[PDB]
Amino acid sequence: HHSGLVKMSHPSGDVEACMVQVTCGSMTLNGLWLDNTVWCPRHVMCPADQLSDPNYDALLISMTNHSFSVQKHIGAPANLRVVGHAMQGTLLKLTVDVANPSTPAYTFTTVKPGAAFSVLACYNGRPTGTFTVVMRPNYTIKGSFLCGSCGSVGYTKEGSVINFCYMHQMELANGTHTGSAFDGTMYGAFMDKQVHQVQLTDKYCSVNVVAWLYAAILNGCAWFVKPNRTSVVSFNEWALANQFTEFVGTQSVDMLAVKTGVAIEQLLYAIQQLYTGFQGKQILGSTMLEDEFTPEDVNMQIMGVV
Amino acid sequence: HHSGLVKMSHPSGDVEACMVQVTCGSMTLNGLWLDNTVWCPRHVMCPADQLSDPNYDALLISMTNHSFSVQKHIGAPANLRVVGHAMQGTLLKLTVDVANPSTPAYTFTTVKPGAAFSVLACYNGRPTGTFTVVMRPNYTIKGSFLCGSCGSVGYTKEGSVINFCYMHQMELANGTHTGSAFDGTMYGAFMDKQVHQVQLTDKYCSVNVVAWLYAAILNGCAWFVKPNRTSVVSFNEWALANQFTEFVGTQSVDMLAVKTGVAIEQLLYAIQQLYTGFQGKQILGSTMLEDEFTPEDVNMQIMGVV
Ligand SMILES: *[C@H](O)[C@H](C[C@@H]1CCNC1=O)NC(=O)[C@H](CC(C)C)NC(=O)OC[C@@H]1CCC(=O)N1CCc1ccccc1
Repeated sequence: HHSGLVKMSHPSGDVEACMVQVTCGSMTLNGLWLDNTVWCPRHVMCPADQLSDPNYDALLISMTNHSFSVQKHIGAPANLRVVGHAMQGTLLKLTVDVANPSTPAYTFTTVKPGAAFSVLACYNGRPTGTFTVVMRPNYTIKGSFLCGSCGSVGYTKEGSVINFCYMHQMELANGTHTGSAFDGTMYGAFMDKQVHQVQLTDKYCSVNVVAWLYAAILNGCAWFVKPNRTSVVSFNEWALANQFTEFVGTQSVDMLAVKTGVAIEQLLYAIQQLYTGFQGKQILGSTMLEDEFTPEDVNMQIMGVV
Repeated sequence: HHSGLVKMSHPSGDVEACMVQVTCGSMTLNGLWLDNTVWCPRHVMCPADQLSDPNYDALLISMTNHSFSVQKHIGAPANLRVVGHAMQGTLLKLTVDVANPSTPAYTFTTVKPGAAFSVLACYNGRPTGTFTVVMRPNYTIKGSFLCGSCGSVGYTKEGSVINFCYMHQMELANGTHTGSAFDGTMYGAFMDKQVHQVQLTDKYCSVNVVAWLYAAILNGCAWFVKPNRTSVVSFNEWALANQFTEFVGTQSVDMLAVKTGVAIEQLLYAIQQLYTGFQGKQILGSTMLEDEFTPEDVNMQIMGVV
């Protein structure tokens, strides 16, 4: 029996119309053109043989408006004249003389651990694929990014409003990925320098494991549900010692509890038991806990509720 | 011997000139006036009788520009006419007919656990005090806020640029505080609703304990330094077992290591030993580890390095 869950991304057309190529010096990558602004990673300014220890303040000083070449290849091609340049954290903010006529309604937001967002993977200003990821508790994502992908963007959507939350910057030693928010901060404690960096431990996202167990119940799979319960406070004490995030309930989780008649505290108890082993059984085709589906994913994909 | 460390805030004058009072119906709090925008917490729209589960989308639709009353009290008083209103996350963005003539150079940024920022505490649009806090690992601050303080702002400063990072929203059960970033997200998993919320465990901020031990050494207090070392990898495994954040070194910590001649790993070992007990001894007047001073504080206040 199939769960009815897939890795679901937003439709990407609105964001496709905002992608451009940015070239500076010897480097090229992707940028995001919104209104009269093009956003891109600041390491486009770095000579390839200095990415280990750049002085970004000095690099920026050394640039003029004409140092940046901005090209839209998709749809109606365009070359955008840069009339101002600025740095915000790890991003460049290039002002251009033409407002993107396809700018969608949008905001900038930061994504939190356990939350899902959609990525539009781009190369040379050309979108090539889309996928969805969950921000991990150690502020990496398990993405799929190759050389030239920097400046690819991640986003959520509320109604018709695109909430941009991620701009790709780098790949870590363990194959995971991280990037910037559009306030210019890197996620987590990472820095946009080409050096090996301390990686924090990952954890299971407890809220998402609960959502997945609710998805199992919604599919008729509930052998792991017992009358036994673990309080949220007791679970969160246990989580600290056992590689789980602390559980914080939400209206989305509550909706799943009401629809199934299974209390959150029953599933917190179940998680504690399942973490010691599934004992030969499967849940939705898995023998390990799944934390890559959110409560919102389960509500939307199984119940049609947004 | 006094360490030379105090809790140091930025001079507040530039931010004082941006504070206003925002009133909606019978609710009032503070806002931040930059250019033609006033930022404030969206719960100013909520009747005191409905704060437990507000329908903020419906509340926003019910408002008109005339629903909001904005006054500047400090300096040259002004009554500011609202000409547009919108909501971003947990903040309102009110457009006013006058641009703040004292708008400083500014950006919006998010602050990370362990980082310090300055707070300007305001009541009824009038600044009353300033203090500094570190963002705790559980995304609370140990502040000093009473009824009417919402909309008080926190910020850092780089050169002449004010980086706004915090707008005050709420007090938690244990007396700590939290708020929003100016992308409208609440810090942590918190929600701007008047209901009990799960409080995540706090942790010691390792990078700041290291800074404080370097401050001790700079002041001639180094009895806890041994040849013994703990690697960053080993310490971080220990940290997860002992309620400490994982350590991620920075250029600022590195400068302290060079100035004192003591390696980070020697202090990581010392922390492990001191956490089991100071053995009746004191460090900079303390019998417990201190994590409220950053590496930058130590560099700036003791060595004069910004
Ligand atoms: C805004 O000025 C004000 C600032 C508060 C007031 C006291 N000190 C502060 O820092 N903020 C609010 O009034 C909040 C409004 C929400 C965001 C809609 N509410 C708030 O801070 O409530 C605090 C109280 C006391 C401690 C606590 O837990 N709560 C929430 C309600 C509660 C739930 C369960 C158990 C006990 C209390």
